[PDB]
Amino acid sequence: DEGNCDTLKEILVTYNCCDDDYFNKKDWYDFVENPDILRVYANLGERVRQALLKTVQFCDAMRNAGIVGVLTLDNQDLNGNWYDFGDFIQTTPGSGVPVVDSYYSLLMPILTLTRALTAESHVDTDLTKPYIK
Amino acid sequence: AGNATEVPANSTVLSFCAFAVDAAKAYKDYLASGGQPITNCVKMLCTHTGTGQAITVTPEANMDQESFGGASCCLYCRCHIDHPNPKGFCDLKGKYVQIPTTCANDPVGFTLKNTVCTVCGMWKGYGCSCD
Amino acid sequence: NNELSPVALRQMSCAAGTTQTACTDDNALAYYNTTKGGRFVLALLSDLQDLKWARFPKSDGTGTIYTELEPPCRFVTDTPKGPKVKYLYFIKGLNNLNRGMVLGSLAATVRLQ
Amino acid sequence: NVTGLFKDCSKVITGLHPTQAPTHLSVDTKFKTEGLCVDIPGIPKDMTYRRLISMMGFKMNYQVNGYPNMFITREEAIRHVRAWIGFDVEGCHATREAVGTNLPLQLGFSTGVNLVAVPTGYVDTPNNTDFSRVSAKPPPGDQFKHLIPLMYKGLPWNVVRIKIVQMLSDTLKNLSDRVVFVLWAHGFELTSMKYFVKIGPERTCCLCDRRATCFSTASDTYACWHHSIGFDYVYNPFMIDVQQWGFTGNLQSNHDLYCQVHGNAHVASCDAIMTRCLAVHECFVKRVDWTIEYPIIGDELKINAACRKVQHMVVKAALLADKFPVLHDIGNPKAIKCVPQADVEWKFYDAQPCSDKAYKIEELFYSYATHSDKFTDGVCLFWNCNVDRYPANSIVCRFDTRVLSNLNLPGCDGGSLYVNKHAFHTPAFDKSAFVNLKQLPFFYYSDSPCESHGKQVVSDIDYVPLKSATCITRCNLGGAVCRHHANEYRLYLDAYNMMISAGFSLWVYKQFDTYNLWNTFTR
Amino acid sequence: VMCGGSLYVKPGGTSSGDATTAYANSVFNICQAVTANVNALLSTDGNKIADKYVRNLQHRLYECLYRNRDVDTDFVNEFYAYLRKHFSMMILSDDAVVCFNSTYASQGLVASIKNFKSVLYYQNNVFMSEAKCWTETDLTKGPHEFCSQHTMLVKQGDDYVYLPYPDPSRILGAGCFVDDIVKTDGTLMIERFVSLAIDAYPLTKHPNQEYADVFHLYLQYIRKLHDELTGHMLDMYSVMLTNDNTSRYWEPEFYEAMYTPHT
Ligand SMILES: [Mg+2]
Ligand SMILES: [Mg+2]
Ligand SMILES: [Zn+2]
Ligand SMILES: [Zn+2]
Ligand SMILES: [Zn+2]
Repeated sequence: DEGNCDTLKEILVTYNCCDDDYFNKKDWYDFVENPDILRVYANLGERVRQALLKTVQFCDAMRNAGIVGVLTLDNQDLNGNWYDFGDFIQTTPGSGVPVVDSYYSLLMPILTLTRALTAESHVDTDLTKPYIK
Repeated sequence: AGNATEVPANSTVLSFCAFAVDAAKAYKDYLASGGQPITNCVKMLCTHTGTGQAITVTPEANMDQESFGGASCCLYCRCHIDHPNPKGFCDLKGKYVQIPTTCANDPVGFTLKNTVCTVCGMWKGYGCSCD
Repeated sequence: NNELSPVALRQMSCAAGTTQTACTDDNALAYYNTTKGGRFVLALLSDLQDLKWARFPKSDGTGTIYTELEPPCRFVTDTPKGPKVKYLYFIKGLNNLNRGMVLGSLAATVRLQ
Repeated sequence: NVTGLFKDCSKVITGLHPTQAPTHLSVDTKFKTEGLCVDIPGIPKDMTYRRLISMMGFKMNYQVNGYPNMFITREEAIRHVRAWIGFDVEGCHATREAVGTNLPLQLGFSTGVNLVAVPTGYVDTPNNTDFSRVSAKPPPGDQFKHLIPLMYKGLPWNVVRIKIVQMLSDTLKNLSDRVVFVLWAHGFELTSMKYFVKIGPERTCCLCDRRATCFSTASDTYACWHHSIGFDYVYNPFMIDVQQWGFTGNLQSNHDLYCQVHGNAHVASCDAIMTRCLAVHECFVKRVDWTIEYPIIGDELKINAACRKVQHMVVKAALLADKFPVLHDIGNPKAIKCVPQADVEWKFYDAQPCSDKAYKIEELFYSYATHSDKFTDGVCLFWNCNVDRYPANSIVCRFDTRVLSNLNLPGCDGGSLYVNKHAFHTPAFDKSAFVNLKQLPFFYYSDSPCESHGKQVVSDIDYVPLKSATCITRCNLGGAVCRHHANEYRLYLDAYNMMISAGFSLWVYKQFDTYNLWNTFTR
Repeated sequence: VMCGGSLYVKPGGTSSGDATTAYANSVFNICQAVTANVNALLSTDGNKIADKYVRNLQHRLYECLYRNRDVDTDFVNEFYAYLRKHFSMMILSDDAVVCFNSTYASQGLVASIKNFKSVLYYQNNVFMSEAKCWTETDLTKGPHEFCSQHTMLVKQGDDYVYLPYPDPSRILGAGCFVDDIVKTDGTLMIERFVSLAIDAYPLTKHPNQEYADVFHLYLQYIRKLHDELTGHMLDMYSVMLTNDNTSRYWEPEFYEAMYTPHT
């Protein structure tokens, strides 16, 4: 809601997507008007990708160490590092089932809105290298 | 709130001259048809000694002329209309004006008609060194 | 934050005078809190100079109330006929709350200079 | 004493230095020594002060020889209908840098137009006065809440005055050569008319000859209604005070008496329309005068001649069709026979019997409530009379009030005010009146000889090929011409169409039929 | 797509000319409405909910959305019934009108405009500006505009019925500007004026005044056309028509018949 989108503004200016003076360019948030907002949003793709990779690593370790617990969104800083094992439980090692339903299901739209997987098209997922032929 | 400003003996004149298109000729026709001239002007107090030059910074009368509050003589400044000076303000707002005590009953009429000679600085006819 | 007087004080004309009998006829302007126990009046508004008594019949109309009055309040409301002096009469012995309420109603209702 | 005219509204308390104070009452009092003024050099003249000057209570009733009156009497207004336009204004109060005066905000006219203007007022400066924009707020009245959003939708004033001149110009260019404003709360409207009015001696247009009613400040030139583009001042309006005419409470309750049409959608044009509706009632719903005249604007005399022709023809045809014993005329103030020769008994009635011919013109105010069972002999004839439901025998001709044209002007209450010569006011139109009758179907009856050359009968009268089935004028069989009859039929058809397009509707008793006219024809 | 004279590649979105546009648009519309209601109900705090049944609904809705895996017919049924009681909709293709509880909406138990804005943002990639979403409180005068018609509540016969009325500038424009130079000459084409008047009728009941004058102007025009046509016919050849039955076109009951429920 453009009346109080302040936290969003803070995230964007913090992670060097755009810089503050941009937000006075009225209609900055519109889509039909000002299509540069697409690039501005796209600048978060790399960080969103790192989050997913780290979630996979955690799910690996969690199955290996025999732990059961539901994964949620609000237990992950914007660097991927998890925390807050509030109600995880125990089982024999190598037999723990992490639950990742709500996580992915809610996260989904952001993946295409921010063009997350755009790294995959490079020579080796390395934003500096050229495109695969 | 505010402060009252005009006495009821001026309403017709002021209205009929604030709606007109030629305020000067309107006022002249008003007088010329049996009208009562404008009359709560501010009246000064001085020595009746100094230059005859009416337009002045400080009341400077002679034994004959009579000092008046300038701004309260410019009809334009009085009805709250715009001035015909091409640019762009009345001059009598700020000064004092001195009118021959004879005609100095109607100040606005005199201010409209007569003018100061640029040389002698006095009214053309009351008096003028020029010729 | 805190609002002072969500207010329902309508207006009446009634009787008033300088003494209990000098209360003649229709010349008073009463503000009345019509409470639970009958129409309770608070302030009186007139152009008459000063009046020591108002006279209004009871809620059942039996007796006409003998209510001594404040020294009138001085102020100059305006109408198309220019300035207009009026006098506001408080029933002596009124808390600050009812004063404030009556003043709010009147001042928001009627224009002054 | 004092007045409220030019009453200052600034909040500062100190008076003015005499050399910049417009009057002897608006000076400060340190200089006031025994009604006189003395300059005290210990204090200098200010060089920045901005005092708003209220502009109410104007009071204009002068007598100069070159200038025309602005408030006109009742008769001079009755004469100049066609030119009436309502007027109402809404206000707003000044807020911060001044208080105690109102500024015009929304303007409304009899036409359904509503203009909004940014609040502006007349401010002073140490050098001159000034027309600038000032802050304001709506009245605290609750019903005035429909004014809160309007305070940010205004227009600069010059746009507004140009629009006003243009609206008036294309409302009135084909009717009058002036404008008279009808108004109620006279004072505030006169106050508002400072913004776009200018008065002065009578003048004639440039590049046109009619009286001039526009002024341009830039070029300094006048104009009529037609040639007025880019001009922004009305030059000589006229006015009228309806409430002056002896009325009591607000115009809402007064109007509410008669007209149940004009509701009150909360604007200003609504008040304008109500005011004009009331003014029309007060002067016209009475009986029609015959001494008042009006110029023709225009083409009217054709409509009149057409009405003559159609009346003559229709009445002659009805008589020769049914042969009524007695002709109960109604609503005719001048006992003049429409068809000139008719053996039928010919009455005359009226609710206004003249002096002479009163013996002929019996007093009679018809109403179906009562006289329904009285004239059950012969047939009536309601030419342009206006009653309630007509008796089942009649030949009514009633002006429909729904048509549009520049001749009939809106009146009260739903009935409109036709204006040809002497203004006729007709009540609203409805169908319940004609519940006994049926629309007269077109026809054309003739009865005379034919062309000539032949001047006998079958068959030596000149025929041309007109094939129409309704010109009932034996001689006629399909070639049906006898020239005379043919071009006469053309003329009468044109006239009938013009009449019935002007607004008039016809009706006849249900018994009518055309064939019996043919039956008459067989000789 | 064969735009111009060359072939391009259409990226996505409908092609508003296929065999089933209006219906698929209706389906998509209902989808967005339901999605907004779901987001509204799920994004509200639970403890603030007063009614026990509604906390049961929200709780089990989160269940059936994420915890469950396959359908549960009874939940779908009772939720659909809930929506039919506190959201009632009227859908033509992408053009909706909603009659909804107001206090529920205020509390956040159904969807208001803000929810639609958010949903369109993240699921349609557009920003719905609030200058185009009307709102109405008093149910007499009806929906502010639907299918580009306005509604007015008029007393007809002996009861109070609703009527639709167009936008007058539209009818006048349609009258003045045509698209072929034989659609000009009113003489040949009086039929389209009849159709236009049929569309313009309900203006007559408007409290304004220019509005009714629109309809009456159209009627008088039709009369003028018929008169000049008979004139022309009599002129070029001499015949006069035998019978017309056209007089019913310039008289205002033939038109009002259309809005009287008995056919
Ligand atoms: Mg109103
Ligand atoms: Mg008003
Ligand atoms: Zn000046
Ligand atoms: Zn000189
Ligand atoms: Zn002209």
